[PDB]
Amino acid sequence: EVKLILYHWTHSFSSQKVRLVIAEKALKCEEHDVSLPLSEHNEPWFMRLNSTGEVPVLIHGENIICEATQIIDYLEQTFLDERTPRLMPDKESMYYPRVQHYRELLDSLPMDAYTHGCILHPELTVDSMIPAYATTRIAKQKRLKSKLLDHDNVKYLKKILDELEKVLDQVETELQRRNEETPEEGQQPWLCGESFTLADVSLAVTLHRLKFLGFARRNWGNGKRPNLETYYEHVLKRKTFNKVLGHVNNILIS
Amino acid sequence: EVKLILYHWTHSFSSQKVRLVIAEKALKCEEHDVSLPLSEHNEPWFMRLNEVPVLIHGENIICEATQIIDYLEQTFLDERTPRLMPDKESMYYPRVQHYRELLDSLPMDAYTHGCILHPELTVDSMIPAYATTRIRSQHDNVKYLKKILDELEKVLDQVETELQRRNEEQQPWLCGESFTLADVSLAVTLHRLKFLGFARRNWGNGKRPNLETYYEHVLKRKTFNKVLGHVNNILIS
Repeated sequence: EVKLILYHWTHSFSSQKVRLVIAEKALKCEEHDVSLPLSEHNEPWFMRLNSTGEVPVLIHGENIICEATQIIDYLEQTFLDERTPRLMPDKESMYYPRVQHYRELLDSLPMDAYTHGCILHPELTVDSMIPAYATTRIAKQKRLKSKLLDHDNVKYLKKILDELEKVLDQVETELQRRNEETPEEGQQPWLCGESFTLADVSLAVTLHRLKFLGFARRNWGNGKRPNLETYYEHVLKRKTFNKVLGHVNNILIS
Repeated sequence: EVKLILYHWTHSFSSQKVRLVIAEKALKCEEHDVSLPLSEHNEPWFMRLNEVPVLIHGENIICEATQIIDYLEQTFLDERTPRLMPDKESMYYPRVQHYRELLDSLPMDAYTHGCILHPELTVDSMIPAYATTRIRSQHDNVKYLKKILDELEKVLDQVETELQRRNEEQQPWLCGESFTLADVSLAVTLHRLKFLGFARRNWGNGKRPNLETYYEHVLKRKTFNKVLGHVNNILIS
């Protein structure tokens, strides 16, 4: 009866998680991309990534919910019709702690800082999908001030990239357990078991954004984290992921 | 042609502050009250007071009252548009910001629950008595409420003296001659206190007479009356 209304920036990381959850739950939503093809400074979305989409908002009848995690929690709790896929196991399920654990672990990642780091310090990326010209966009004194900021911001970026690796280690091990427990003839499982969950939305969208930023090759591929690599390949083939997010890394598409 | 869009609950304290700023700044806004006259439990708005408005303006999405209001002040700088804050370097800025922050720190949520839970502490509450009997069958139903009311007295103490300076020095407002964001915070605060039955305990009959005079001036202001004239009326959904 009451309409679902979503205001969002299509390319923002948060909007991607929200819109994928909506698609995975088969919900009808009136979605408003408020982002402009070209800004006041005639920039396209991939030159404005630090400007950032930030905060989507859902309106559902009399409820107003801002921010990705809060919106996703509202959706999972509100749409309980039996036709509606659930992205979370029942709170009494023996699988619930595992799913909740990886959901919070992935949602704790500082994605905004990775993106800012990508643009400010592209020498730490490999095959970033953002053009190099987005990066380009008393004298000893201020010189020294900015030298120090640069030193400080690189130590921060390096610290959180190491933390990302430790998180992706736990994920790789978890996916090894799924690999071990699944026959090569069976349908491939997701992160926490056979059903696609909220932890999968977070992991999937995180990996796709790491790819975009150029922090994929340091973290999987070429023999590194092969289960994670296979997972990402599985993600890209998922019909829902492709329908919702198939073009979001494509800078040719406004 | 950027549209200004507001989703809000009319009777929500935070929405009232936002909508009054919009009118004081003469901004055109597409306002959507999402509240329903009756809940699933057939409660009316005055039973559901325990919200988060959101502005959409072109590409910007702003949640919560204070952020929406700061966004409005920073963005609509056309010279025709009244300003509600003086200037970040002006010497009047720190005074306004201080009272804005002081008022905005009040736990309105606690007072409204307390009004309903412990109506013996109210005088002429506008909430029907049967709300007590329903809420009291089933956040903090404790005597601590009197301490939050005493703390309120101290904030209203501070306001009364600030008003005392203004008249000694057209009627002034709290912080000088022009209507500011601190007046917004104060006017909506007083009006809600009136609604809850905590006006007579805090002003009137010789108590805090500058505050009484201030509240009466607020009620006559065209913008306030046009936007908030009915919000204390339980006959109106």
